Parts: sequence; C-alpha cells; structure tokens
Amino acid sequence: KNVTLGVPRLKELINISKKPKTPSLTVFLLGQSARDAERAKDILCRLE
Amino acid sequence: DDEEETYRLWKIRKTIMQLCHDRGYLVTQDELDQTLEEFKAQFGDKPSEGRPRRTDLTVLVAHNDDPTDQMFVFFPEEPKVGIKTIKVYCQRMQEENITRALIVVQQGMTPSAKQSLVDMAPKYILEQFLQQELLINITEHELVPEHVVMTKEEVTELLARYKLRENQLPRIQAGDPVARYFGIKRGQVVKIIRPSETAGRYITYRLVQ
Amino acid sequence: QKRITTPYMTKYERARVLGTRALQIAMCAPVMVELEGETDPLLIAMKELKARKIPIIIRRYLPDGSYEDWGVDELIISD
Amino acid sequence: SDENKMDDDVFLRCIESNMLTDMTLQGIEQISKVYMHLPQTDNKKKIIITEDGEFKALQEWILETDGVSLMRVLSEKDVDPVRTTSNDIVEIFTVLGIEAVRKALERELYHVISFDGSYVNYRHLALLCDTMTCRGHLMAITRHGVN
Amino acid sequence: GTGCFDLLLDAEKCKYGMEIP
Amino acid sequence: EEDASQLIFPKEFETAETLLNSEVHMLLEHRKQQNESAEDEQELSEVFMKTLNYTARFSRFKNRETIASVRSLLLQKKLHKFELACLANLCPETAEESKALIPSLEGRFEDEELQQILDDIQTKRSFQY
Amino acid sequence: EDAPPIDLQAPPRYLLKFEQIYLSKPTHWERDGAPSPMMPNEARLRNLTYSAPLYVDITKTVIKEGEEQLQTQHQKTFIGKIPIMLRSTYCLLNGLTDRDLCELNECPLDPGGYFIINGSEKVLIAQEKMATNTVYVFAKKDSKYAYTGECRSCLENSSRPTSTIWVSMLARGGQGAKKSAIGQRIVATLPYIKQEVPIIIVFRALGFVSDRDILEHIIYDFEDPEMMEMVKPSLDEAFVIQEQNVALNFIGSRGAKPGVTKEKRIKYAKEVLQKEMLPHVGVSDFCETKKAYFLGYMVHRLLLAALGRRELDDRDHYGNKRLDLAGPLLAFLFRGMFKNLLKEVRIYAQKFIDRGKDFNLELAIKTRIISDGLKYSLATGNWGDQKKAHQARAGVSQVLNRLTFASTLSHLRRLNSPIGRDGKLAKPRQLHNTLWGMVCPAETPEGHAVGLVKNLALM
Amino acid sequence: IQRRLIKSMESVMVKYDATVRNSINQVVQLRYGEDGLAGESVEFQNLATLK
Amino acid sequence: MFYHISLEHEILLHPRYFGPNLLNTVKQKLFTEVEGTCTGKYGFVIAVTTIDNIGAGVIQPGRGFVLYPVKYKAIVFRPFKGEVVDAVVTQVNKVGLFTEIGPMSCFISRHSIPSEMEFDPNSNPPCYKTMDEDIVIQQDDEIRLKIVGTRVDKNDIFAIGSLMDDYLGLV
Repeated sequence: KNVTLGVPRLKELINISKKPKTPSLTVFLLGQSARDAERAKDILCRLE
Repeated sequence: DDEEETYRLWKIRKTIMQLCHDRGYLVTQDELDQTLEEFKAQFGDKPSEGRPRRTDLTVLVAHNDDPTDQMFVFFPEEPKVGIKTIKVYCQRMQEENITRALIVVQQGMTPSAKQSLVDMAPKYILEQFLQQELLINITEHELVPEHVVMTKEEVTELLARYKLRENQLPRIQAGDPVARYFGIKRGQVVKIIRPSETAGRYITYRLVQ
Repeated sequence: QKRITTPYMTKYERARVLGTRALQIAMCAPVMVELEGETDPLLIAMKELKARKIPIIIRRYLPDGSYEDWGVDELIISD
Repeated sequence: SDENKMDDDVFLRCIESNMLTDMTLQGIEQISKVYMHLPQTDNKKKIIITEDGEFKALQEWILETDGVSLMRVLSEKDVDPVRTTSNDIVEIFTVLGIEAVRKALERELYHVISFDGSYVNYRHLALLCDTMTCRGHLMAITRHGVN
Repeated sequence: GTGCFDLLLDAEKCKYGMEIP
Repeated sequence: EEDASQLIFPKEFETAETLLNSEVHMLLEHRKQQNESAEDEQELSEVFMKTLNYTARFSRFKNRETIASVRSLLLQKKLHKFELACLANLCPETAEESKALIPSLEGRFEDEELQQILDDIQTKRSFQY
Repeated sequence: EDAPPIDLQAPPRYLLKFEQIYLSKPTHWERDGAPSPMMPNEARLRNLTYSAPLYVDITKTVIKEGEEQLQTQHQKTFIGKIPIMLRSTYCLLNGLTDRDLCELNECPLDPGGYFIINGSEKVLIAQEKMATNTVYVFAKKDSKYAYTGECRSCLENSSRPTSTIWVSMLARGGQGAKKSAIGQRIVATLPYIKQEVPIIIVFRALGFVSDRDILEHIIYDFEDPEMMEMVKPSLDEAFVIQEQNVALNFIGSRGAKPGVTKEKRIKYAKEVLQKEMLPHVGVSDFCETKKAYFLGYMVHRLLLAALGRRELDDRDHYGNKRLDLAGPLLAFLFRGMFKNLLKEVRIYAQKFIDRGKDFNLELAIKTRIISDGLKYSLATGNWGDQKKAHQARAGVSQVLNRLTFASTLSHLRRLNSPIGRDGKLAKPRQLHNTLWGMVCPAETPEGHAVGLVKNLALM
Repeated sequence: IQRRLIKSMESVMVKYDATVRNSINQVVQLRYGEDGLAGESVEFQNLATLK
Repeated sequence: MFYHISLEHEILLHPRYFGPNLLNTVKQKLFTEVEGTCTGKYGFVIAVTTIDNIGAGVIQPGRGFVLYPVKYKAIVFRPFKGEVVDAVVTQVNKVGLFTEIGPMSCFISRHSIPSEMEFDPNSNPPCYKTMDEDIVIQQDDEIRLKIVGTRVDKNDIFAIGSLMDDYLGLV
C-alpha cells in the first residue's frame, strides 16, 4: 500500500480538502477470522 | 437477503436500546446485551416476509429521574418517509402525551418531510436518524471519548468557578453524530472526559451552538 | 386619486403658486398663455392661473405623512 | 414483457456498457483495492493484557483499503467497530464527530512527524488540533500567513 | 410657517409653452 | 478598513455586479455611439476617453459571444462576483498564479478544479494576430 | 518575397511589390549622413545598437483606367535596418585573422554570437517549442475526452500563423441513452470552429462522400477488425450528413462568424478546411486528396494509441521539441514590423489615393518601425510589439554575462524550457534520457527555476 | 506551513487562570498541554508500575 | 475595478428650462453632471448606461431652483484597497515608476519596487531594469501591481501601489 506522507500529507491535514491524495482506511478484524488467513479473504472480497 | 436483514435490524435495535441508556433513560439489563440468537427467538419468525415487522419494533422507555418522561422509538416501515406518515406518528404520540420520540428513517427521506421537524411546535421534539448511522455505536469507538451531558445546575456552577461565558467555551455543532446520539440541543454543555496522554485524564466542556 | 382634501384652492396656496410662477417668469421661463403686452411678471402668472395652465403641482402633506398631488388646474379657484 | 427507438439491438449495446461500468456484484463503492497483510509493527497489532499480567501483542490480520467508506465499512460483519479507524479526518468528522477527529488528527499529525524519527511534544500537537476544532467544525488553518 | 405643502414641478404640463424672447 | 484580499469593502458594492474590461468597452462604445450621432452635445469627457483606451488595450475577448460564454461558465461555480471580473480581467496563466494574485480563491478552490477553469478562459481569449 | 500584394483603391489602381532585398555591411550615420563603417567596439563605447542598413527594391504599377500601364523603379529603398550578430556573415569581423581583430580592439578568443543594443550585449536564449507538422497522442485525465489527437501544423519557414487541431476521442466515462450504445466516438475541433465537429464529417466536406472512402483513408488494414469497430461509432454521428454540401453547411453552422445567407456557410467552411486547416500539407484548392490522407493518418495514429498497440508520445522527448535560435526567433519578429509596414504604407496612401494624387514612397515607408521594432524587444527582453494588446514573452535576449569567459560561453549556448501549457503539462525540470549528448545534465541553475534553464552539449 | 501555523496560533496564550485562550478570549484548552506544565522542563522517564 | 450601480443625484434645474419636454433637459443635464466626474466615495464615473427613473421635481423655497431626484445606471471605477490589477506605465523617474490604472494614475515608490531593480537614467527611454536584465519595465508597459492604499484629493482618487508581493511585474 502506498500511503502519502511528508509535506503532501501535512498540507492535506491542515488543508481540510474533501478529497485527499490516497485516503486509505485501516480495517481491523476481530474474532476467529482475525487470526486465520483464508477466513479473512471473504471479508476482503466483501469490502473490495 | 432475509439473513442479512436479521443482522441489520438486530444491530439497530441493540444500538437503539443502548442509546436510551446513554441518554439517561431506564433500560432493562437484558435488552442492552441482548444476543442475536435471542433476536430471532423473541420474535419467532424472520423479519423480511414474516410476521416480525418494523412497526412492532417500537420500544417504550421511561426516564430514570422521573417515569413520566417516556421516550418513543418509531420505525416508518417504508422505503421513503413522507409528511403524511410523520403527521400520524406525532398524532399517535399525542394520545400517550409524550414529549420526545425517535424516528429511524431509511436511507431516503423526503425533503418536504424534513421540514416537518423544523415547523413542529417547541414541545414537539423529533430527531431523525438514518438507518446506516445506527448500525454502529459511535460512543463505543476508541476515538470518540466519553460524553456526559451536564445539567443546568452544573453549568451555572461550572461557569462561576472558571468565570467563563457561553461563547468562550469550545463550540460543538448540533448536527454532530455524537450530539445527535445524545439528543442535545443549543445551550447544552457536554462533559468530555478523554484519556489525555500527558495528564492521564482531561475533562473538557463544549457548548452546543 | 382617493384625494380627501378640499377641491378648492386655499389662499395660501394661491399666493405661493403665483409668487413662485412669477419668479420663474422673471427668470426667462416660458408662458403657456398668449402674451398681450403684460410686462409685470405677476400679471402674466395671474392670467395663467385663470386659464388653468400653470404647470406647478401642489403636493399637500397630510399630518400623517401621506401626500396628495393636487394640480392647480384641477383645484377650483375663486375669481 | 417489454418485448410485447433502440428496440432491442441498440438498447443491448447501451445496456451492455452500463452493466460493465456501474454494476457492483459485491463490495462498497469508492473502494478500489484492499491490502491484507500481517502487521509486524506493534502499534497495528492488538495488545491485550494476559492472565499473568505482562503485556502481549497477538497477531491479528489487518486489511488496509484505499478510499474512505468508514460509514459502511464499520457496519460490516466480522469488522471491529472500535479499532477500525481511517486516516481521512473529513470522513471521520461526518461519521464519528468532531471530537473523534481531534484524536484522529493527532494520530495523523504524529504519524507523519514520527515517520522520519523526529518527535514533537504532545502538548504542542494537541494545541493545533484543539484550535481547529474549537468551533465544533473542522477549520482550515488560516491561509493568510502574514506572520 | 406655511410649510404644510410643497410646490412640485411637473414636466407633462410643461410640454407646451414658448419662450418670450 | 477595507481590503480586497479579505473580501471586505463598503456594503453598497455588494448589490453591484462586476464587469469585464472588454465588456465595459462595449458599454462605453454604446455610450460613445449615441453621444457622437444620436444627440448634439459636448464632446465626451477626458475621463471617458482614458478608460476607453484602457479597456480596449486590455480587452481579452473579441465579441459578446466570447464574453457571455466566459460569464456563463464562471457563473455555474461558486465564484464570488468580485472574483468573477478580477479573474477574467487578470487571466491568470495557471491556478498557482491566480491564488497568489487572488487570496480569496485559494480559500474555497482546489489546485486542480481551478486549473480546469483558467485554461477554459485561455481557449476563449483570442489574439489579434 | 512572400508578402501579399499591396492594393489601393477608392479608377486609379496602385500595385506595389517588393522585388529584392539588398543588405550592406554595418555603417554609422552621423548628422553628416556619410556611410562611415561602424566597428562593433565603437557601438559599445558610444552606447548605440550595432546594426546594418536594410534596403529593399520596390516596383509600383499604376493604372488610371486609361489602358496604359507604366511603372517606375526604386533602387535600394531605405526600408530600415537589421541588427547584425557579431562574427556572422554580414558582421565586420568575419574571416578576419587574429592579428586584425586586435587592431580593432576586439578579443580574438571572443566567440561572438550576440547582439549589441544600446551598448548592451544581448544573447537570444533558445526557447524550446513543440515540433510542428508532427502527430502526438497524449492522455489527460482532466479533460472530458480520453485521448488527444494534438497535431500543430505549419507550412515552411512561416507563411501563416501556426494552426493546431486536436482530434480528440470522447471518453467512455459518460453515460447516455445513445452515447452508451455507440460508446466512444471521435470528435475533431477545427481552428476556427468553436464547437467540436465529428472527424467523419470533415472528410465528407473534403469530397469523399462515400463512407467506404472514409474507412479506406483511416483504416489501412481491413483484415484487422479491432480498429474497424472503434471507427463504427464515429460514423453514426456523421451518418445523417451524406452529401458533401451538407457537410460544408454543417461545419459552417458553428463557425466563428457564421454567414447570414445559407450559401455563405459553405464558402466559409470551404476556406477554413482548405486554408486554415492543415496548411502544411496543402494550401491550394486542389489538395483535397492530400489533406484527407493526413487527416486519416491522425485518426489512425489515435486508433493505435487507444487500442494500446502504439505507445503514447513522450511529452519530454526532445525529438518532439524544436529549438528556436536568434534566426528563427528574429524571423517571426521581422514579420510583425513588415506586416505593420504595409499597413502604414496603406494607411498613408489611403488618404492620398482618395484625393486622386499620387503618393510618394519616401514618406510611405517607415524606418522607425523596422529599426525600433527589432531594437525594442532585443533591449527590453519583452518579445513582440508593445502596442499589440498581449503578453510579451520575457526572459529572452538577456544581457551577456561577462564575469567569466566560461560563463559567457555557457550563456550563449543556454537553453530555455517551454513556457505555458506545453511546459506546464510536461516536467521540463526533470532530467530526461534524451539529453544524453545533447544537453548537459549536470549544468542547471539552482533555485525555483531549476532545470528550466540548461546549456547545450559541447559537441 | 510555518507562516500559516503561526498566524492561526499567534493570539493563543496562557492567561493567569492557567487556561489557554485566544484574542477573542475563547477557551482553547482548560490547562496548557492538558496538565499545566511547560514543555521545556519536562523530562522523559518510564514509570515501572505498569509493565 | 468596474461595477454596475444605481446612484442617486439631485439635479438643479434653472427655471429657464421649464419649456416643452423639460425632462429631456433634465435627462441631458444628467449626462454632464455625473458624467466625466470622479466622486470620492464611488470612484470615477466613466460612463452612464441608462436612466432608471426621474423623481418629482421639488421647488426649493426662496432659491426658486427645482430639485429633481433622478435614479440612473452607471459604471464606476473604484480602486479597492489591497487589490491587484494591471496597470500601464506613463513615465519613469528616479522616485519610482508612474503607472496608469485606467482613468486614474497610480504611483509606485522606489522602496516598493524590488531591491533587484535599479533605475537607469541614460537608457532611452528610461526603464527600471535589474542587473540580470531578465525583466525590464519600459513606458506603456503592461505590469501588475497591488494597491497598498488609496487617498482622495481635490475630488480625485490617487492610488499607491507596490510590487513586493510575488508575481508582480511584467507578467
């Protein structure tokens, strides 16, 4: 994953602009699926 | 999908019941941590294409301080909410002589129906809540700090100690999801006890305006 | 329209209208009526009132702030 | 029923493009791709107090996804409603509120500052976030910059 | 002092007239 | 107590609508035409002549159609009326130039969308040669 | 030579033509007027422009409706003067041995190659420009259309102002009842047509009424079906226009100055396509076949890029960029004064012609415009005439840096990146691979203008 | 960025009531840094009653 | 800057003009009083487009002059403080560049000009040119400047500009 950092992100933080460059989101899993790899793929598909 | 609806409706009910508890209303212990397995058992049928509908999902709770201050949580049971249905709900609420009610509107709301919440009499208090918004409990989020509504007595004492005015205190929008969650209006002060890294605990007060 | 003031012209209005018109006539103002050798400006304006030709329009301010536009020709003068 | 002006030939061409462009078989719009990988860093890993007492960080899969759909992503099965946070303050404002943005803004400001190893006192960082959120809504830093 | 009424000039009535000179 | 950068000025000018340098030339030409021939009056004041040359020299548009198209194009956006004439009159080459010259634009306009607006003005403004 | 004929009328017809141009070596004209030689060193000391006189032969034919044509010869008319670059063919220090240069107080090691204006040595900084008569396909994500068929076309050295046409291809992002069906269609914008007209209609205006001929010029390989399907949607928009006259009428409808009468629209479209459009391929009235083939190639180039079988042209590729030196630069400038020179002669004669008396040429030709016109920009640095209501290109003809000999050499070989849309869209600052052996990579001024200014490679 | 940040916080100051307020006198923070201590005298240390 | 406004002006009409169609005299008079002048509050009134309406003519007591309040549409040139606008140079002196912003004249001080610029007295014509000579400002040159302040003098507006701000100059 490419996450914009440095000046480009610092500007966007003070610049409240509605559309950032790479507005990524981190998804944290819970329960049994949080440990298994295959069980996390279905979540990946249902989010993508 | 019928199976998807069970989880979608179950989350709304679970969050809605917790909403009253956070507000300050008396809520039964079992209804707060009610499980999904019990959601189907206590209805006895599948919600979609079954006897369990959104009309019977209405719940009635009473304020802890006084039982006469009951609260309503109505469900339109329709893809879109119009003026005619809204007039019925408050008219229905008139018989029970209640002052506050909650409407769990679907993703779509008629723009004309939105005006019903603005032209209502001062004693009418209708708060709109989108279906998507109530699927998750905003309060339990780690980023969201603990919010406590300050009574009028505390507000006057608070300003006297700090010698502050209403404008000097930090402002918070009335349309904020947290403000809507607590159902607070203008002139109300919310106590925010956040876990500050430096001092551990830091109490902040924000005025709704 | 809807004018409630008296149709007749008051003496004060007549005096001011002739005086203002006479001053205007003395300032190379045109004369609607025919000139038959009347040199004195007051006489020129006096006959103008008789013939109902004075362009001046009287705006009577009522005590309540309203105003009524009464024409000199419309008003009934006394001769 | 419709069979019995683009009757059926031109209409099929028109409908064909539509279903190959704006048809979502499964997923949420504005999400291009999802990155799944075990986080080696401690901050991403969940820290839970053990029975003995010593802190332990278990291995939990994290799915970093491009785009912001926090309102819908959070309301999903097998997704943590607590630790799931986005890097977009604007999205957080409309979902969690201005108060949550103050912490999110702090994390993003600290994340970029700490990326190169530099450190800044928390008090200074907190002051910037408080001023922006002092009025209850996100405020762009004063752009005049005279001083 | 004779101020309850004001004289106003009207152009429509002035549309007729010839200068003496 | 008034400053154009901060969009502070007498309240009277709020109702007024701004005009382009090229557009004003048309209005001046209309005023010039009637005075020259329609009525026999004194020659136009030196102030009128001075601004006529300024508008003609800085006229960025040929005909009314080009002026109207730019006016309509910029009206669709949330551009303030003060910026409406100022942007067209200045004709910034790029978005970066406009923001530095016009501090107000940078408040509510992004570096990308505004660039798509200035380049449109470039396609409308034409050269004598 | 390529100047348009000068015609004056108000029975008395005057036709003035320039036969030949004579250039003499630089001389200084004092109050006495003697043509004394003007050494380059004297120019710097006296703070005067180093330049040479310009002479033109003017032949005028006058007919007074009397069926009697007579003409007079004007030998070496003093049209004006032209600044002379040092050490050039017309310079006073060409082919001179090192011994002679010292006698004239000039450094033999000095390479020259600059202009002395008002005692200031100025070097014409080369300005990179997009190459002409070349088809380029670029991809822009901000435009409403997916691909750009940009191709700026100009004749030899310069007969008319450069004209550029963008044969664009609408993007698939848009959705509509009919747009989705046909999908992606090609639209071409003419230089004098405000709206984007379909490219297919253009060929119909040329004379290729048959639809098969349109595919023949665009699609060379009929066996390949991938390209054929792409051109199908473009035909749908232009299908209703079957006759050539209708196509000419269609184009003239959106013209800059549409004609009041119907027949005028066809004439305006005919002139635009014949003259304004694709001047380089053909300027006469019998180049319809040649013009169509080039137009089809532009579409064909677009098809390859759209399908991905052809790589998109690189913006920073120096092969796609041309360098304008003192020669090409001054050539464009010379047209500005010369064109104004004809206007001054025409305007001066206009009042004379209507009165019926002949007008002397000595007064008609203006020396100041030719002399001051070139001297102005070369001194100020603002390219072009100041009277014309536009923005001059600054940064050209900067004062030669004489602090060090190496600096002087670098300044003369200095290069400038393109400015405006071309430079902005590309990345002139970034170092490209094409600079190997052509532009020095290390050499570049430090600051905000880093990489915009460079230096020519030694060889 | 440096100039922009200073302008937005130029008027921010600590008053005599141990509160952070701007020129308008609006309370930005009840206590400076949420603790009421200077950022220069503070020293880094690790309390050993949690690990 | 050019604006479209609706102004009020009390027209003093002599009794000599009380003849046929005096409104024409009032209408034509307005084309001389507010036309070509420079009010200190709304700036130069370069031209008048049309007349909105003409109010009732009130006769002033004693004076005998009828007062006609008339509303008209006109375009003014009001230079707002701290506004950047193109200008035309009319003359150059050691004190600084003298510019011309439409009807008015704006003066640029030497200090306001960037330090890199240096006045050259001999160069014919004079023009503020820096040592690098990349940019030069000759007479009748289109330059962009920012008006730091404006002052009203003898019923005229005099403006003071500067070029210290970025992107101010020939461009």
